[PDB]
Amino acid sequence: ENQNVNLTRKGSILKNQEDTFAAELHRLKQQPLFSLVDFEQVVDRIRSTVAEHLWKLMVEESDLLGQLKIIKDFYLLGRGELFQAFIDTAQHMLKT
Amino acid sequence: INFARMYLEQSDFHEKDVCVDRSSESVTCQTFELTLRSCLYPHIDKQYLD
Repeated sequence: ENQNVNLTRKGSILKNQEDTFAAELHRLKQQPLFSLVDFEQVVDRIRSTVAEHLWKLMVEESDLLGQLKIIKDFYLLGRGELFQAFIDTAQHMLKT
Repeated sequence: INFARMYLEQSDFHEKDVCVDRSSESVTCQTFELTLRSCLYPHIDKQYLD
């Protein structure tokens, strides 16, 4: 929700299944006894749906791989020759 | 026409609601603020944008 506040109207992860989970919750309300097992099953289904949509957002929409490559190049010194030249230039500045 | 209006149309004048009851789908009913935002605020925003 916080991302959809800033992100353009990308629908709910559950889209039309949100109402389906609402119906499941209504069934839980209709259950005469609270079962942790059924509640956990429904929660896990919702969790899995949200997690899959989030993964899709992260990999396709949020380009996790590009960011990891950037971190490798900079945080992990992936551009070792570049940082070598940088060190070679900055050695006199950083000795002080 | 005059007599129709005065007698027949006079005789045949047997020319004699938003059910906002959440009880039906209370589980499916949006929050009062959520229901307001989804039913009233979007139309107002559309008219404002136009």
